[PDB]
Amino acid sequence: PKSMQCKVILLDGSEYTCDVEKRSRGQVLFDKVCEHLNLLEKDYFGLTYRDAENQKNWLDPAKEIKKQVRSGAWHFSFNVKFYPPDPAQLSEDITRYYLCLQLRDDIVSGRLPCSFVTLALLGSYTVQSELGDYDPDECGSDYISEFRFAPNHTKELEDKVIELHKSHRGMTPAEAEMHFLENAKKLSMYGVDLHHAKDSEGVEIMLGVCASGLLIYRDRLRINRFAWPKVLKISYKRNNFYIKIRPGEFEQFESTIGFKLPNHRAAKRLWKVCVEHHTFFRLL
Ligand SMILES: C(#Cc1ccccc1)CN1CCCCC1
Repeated sequence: PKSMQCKVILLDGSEYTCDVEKRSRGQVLFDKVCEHLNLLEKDYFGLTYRDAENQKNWLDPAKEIKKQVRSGAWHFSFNVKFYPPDPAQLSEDITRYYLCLQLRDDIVSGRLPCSFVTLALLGSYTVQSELGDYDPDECGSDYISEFRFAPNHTKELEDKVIELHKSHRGMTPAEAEMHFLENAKKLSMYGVDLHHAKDSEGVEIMLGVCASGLLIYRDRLRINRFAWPKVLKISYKRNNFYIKIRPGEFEQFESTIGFKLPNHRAAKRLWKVCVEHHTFFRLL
């Protein structure tokens, strides 16, 4: 039996290495990573790889790894796939812990925009979880944390983290992680997967996919939101992605909103993440 070496970037930035038989389905590797992580609530998570076009793709657990990575390296990342709208309802603290690590990266990367005060509050809960109670000894007026808190660090933000960290004395890691998630879950881009597209008139928009439904970001004004109940069906053809929307009750016919994606692959990728998120919605 011939086995391929797999390298997986974990949410703490460490690398897990294992082998799978070369015709292995994605689930085989995913099970090995989750066992390494002591993770039972596996449904929220997945592995990504980078394609020949360098786009992040989800590794489909039901398909051969080799028919997805194709010409590319067997290099993957471990990631949150379905962000729980209410993380307090997860059964295990360790689930919440990996969700916090993912969200920290969402924040530092700028995928999850955040006010100054929310960056400092989230950062203060991370410090409480990682270092425990505030200690003046490892913190003068000139202190800068090793922790990455934001896409752009300022001394003002470092000071605000320390100020809020002082208020969390006696908080356990599980408690701090739960506070982190109660704040993060409210942010308007929490759990939103963004895709570049053009509307039917050729104007550049972003489509967001999340637990609640689909968002069309025309700009900061003119955000269109379709709760999953309103979304009839979703399809792709060539470079095109089509959303059918239920009529208002007493209306005869659904509406169709069409979008142009960069290429056929970007259209199929959006379709798949939409179908996967809708099935998530129906199981809540
Ligand atoms: C959204 C949405 C949405 C809301 C209504 C219809 C379609 C999409 C994103 N938001 C993140 C914070 C928690 C609530 C869900």
